[PDB]
Amino acid sequence: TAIANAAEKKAKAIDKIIGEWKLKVDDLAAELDASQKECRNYSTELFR
Amino acid sequence: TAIANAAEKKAKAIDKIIGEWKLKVDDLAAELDASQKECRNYSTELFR
Repeated sequence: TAIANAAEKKAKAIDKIIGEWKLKVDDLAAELDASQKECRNYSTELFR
Repeated sequence: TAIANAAEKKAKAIDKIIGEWKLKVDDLAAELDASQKECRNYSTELFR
């Protein structure tokens, strides 16, 4: 029983921290394809 | 011994599933600043 009470108290705590890094990946995805646009939009000019 | 082995099977999962993010941010961070670096080094050559 003691391993179970040691489990769920740190378990059911840590899911609330999980939701932040779900958002942070959803955050830092946006700067990627921004730069991926900001990359090729310059090369399509600089080659031109 | 049902619940105790059932608890850790969830508990060991979220122990690694945050690590499945805690590479993914640092992978995307190492991808971004590397990809933004070539994004700038073009953009100098537009100017000159």
